[PDB]
Amino acid sequence: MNTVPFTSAPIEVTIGIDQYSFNVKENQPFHGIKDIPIGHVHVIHFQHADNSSMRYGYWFDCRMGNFYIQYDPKDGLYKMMEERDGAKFENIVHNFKERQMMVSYPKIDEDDTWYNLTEFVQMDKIRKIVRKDENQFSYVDSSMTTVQENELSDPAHSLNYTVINFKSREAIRPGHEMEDFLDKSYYLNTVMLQGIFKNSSNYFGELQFAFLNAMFFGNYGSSLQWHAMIELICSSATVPKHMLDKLDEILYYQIKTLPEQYSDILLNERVWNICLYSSFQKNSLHNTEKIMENKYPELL
Amino acid sequence: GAMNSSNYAELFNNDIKLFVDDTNVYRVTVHKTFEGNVATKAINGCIFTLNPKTGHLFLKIIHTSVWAGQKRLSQLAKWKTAEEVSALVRSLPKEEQPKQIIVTRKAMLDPLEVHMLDFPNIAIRPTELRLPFSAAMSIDKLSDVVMKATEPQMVLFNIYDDWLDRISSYTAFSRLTLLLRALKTNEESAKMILLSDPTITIKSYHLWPSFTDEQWITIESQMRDLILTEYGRKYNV
Ligand SMILES: CCCNC(=O)c1csc(Br)c1
Repeated sequence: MNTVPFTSAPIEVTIGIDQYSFNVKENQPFHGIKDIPIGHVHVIHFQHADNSSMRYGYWFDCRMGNFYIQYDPKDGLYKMMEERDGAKFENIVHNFKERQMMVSYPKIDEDDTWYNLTEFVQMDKIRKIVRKDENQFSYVDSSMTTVQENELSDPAHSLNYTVINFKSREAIRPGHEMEDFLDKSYYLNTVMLQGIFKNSSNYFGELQFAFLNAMFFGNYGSSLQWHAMIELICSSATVPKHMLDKLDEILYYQIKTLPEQYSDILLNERVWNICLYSSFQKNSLHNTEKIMENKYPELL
Repeated sequence: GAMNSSNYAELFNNDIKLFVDDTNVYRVTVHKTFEGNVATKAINGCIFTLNPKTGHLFLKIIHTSVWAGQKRLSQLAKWKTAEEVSALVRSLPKEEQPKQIIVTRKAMLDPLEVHMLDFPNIAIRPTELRLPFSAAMSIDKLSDVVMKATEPQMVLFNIYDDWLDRISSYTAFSRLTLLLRALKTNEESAKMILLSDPTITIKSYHLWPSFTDEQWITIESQMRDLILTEYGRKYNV
């Protein structure tokens, strides 16, 4: 189990760690988060009490280094930093654990939620979508735009998701215009899976990461990306059976975890109704359709 | 975006544009089978592609063989239309290609957009005008060439005949749409109006009769009466 210590908490802030969150009061004696499960990526995220504008946060994997949070009063935010001195970090953390100034990552032992949300997500791929190569962790916030959004404006601060566009030359073979537009199996299986992503695990990793950025930060272009990657599978007549089975599990846990009160903005009525009721795969997503219908029947 | 009454003069400016109407591409008769079931038999169709400024009509005849062995023909019909319009544009010299294509039904937008991805600089637009181009098959010479075709074929017409020698393209389009609206609302009466007087003939190289200016005014008035009428007979007013 690993630890993300904090220098202090000078401003009142709601702190998220994966799907958990807690409130820290201004100058409260808070020095970090302990017992973080190894083996998974994680996200530590923030919403200031004085400005709910700009949720922001850091994707990290504790196997890749010793990270800590230090508030910056010039830039006005909690920054994730890396400690190179391993012995100073051990000495610094032990002191905080002895004085019991840390919150424990509160995982229930039955609970596979976080694994199920991040199964295919890898830090190395995160770092290719979020380009800032001098750091081992990745900063995301509510306002960052995607490469595709900038095409429709600071390129350094962008989310470089894989561009999916159903009315594009990449998606449509000359002379198969109708075939490829109404059955996107070519675009999914040949262009995206074999050509760009290489395998379905990398495809599902980006899909899961886009969902989590949409949910934790309200990042609008992430939500677009998540719905596009769902729709590309559902709009293909020919999808390997194992991918469909896994997609159903993936979406099921995403719908299960979504805050009930955010469904209106994070779920696209058109995509979901199309996917569950009109698409080639309308009959292939049993778990997802069942939870969608029992939890958000208004949307449908 | 969409085309409506507020930007009506855009049609007659000097940017090349084409209207595309697909309402006569897939045409059927419905009939009973020996077993008392119902079946369709297709008949020949046409794409109506019109330059509203010049009158040039690119009439692509759709022979029934194109449907043989195909499923979901009303959906295929929209994509066949888009394929044929795209082939037409590509056949035209660059300086003759349209800058906009306006479709008369919104269901043609995605089929045409996909077929024209190679032409990112051609705008594909809908319209809010209820244009009567479906009545094109009530023009005898157009219906005649469609029904006689034994193979796919493209036939070029000027739907304004020689009118542009005497009137603007705005007035010529207004005349065309009035004529076609009448033919759509009551074909027999419209056709009677156009041909009652045997001394006004249709030249071999024209579609409509050779009316003088004064005679077009009488004709146009008669077509309005018919349209207001039928609108009464319809709504009892
Ligand atoms: C200039 C940064 C000084 N603070 C540290 O090096 C440090 C390492 S773990 C924690 Br908590 C703080």
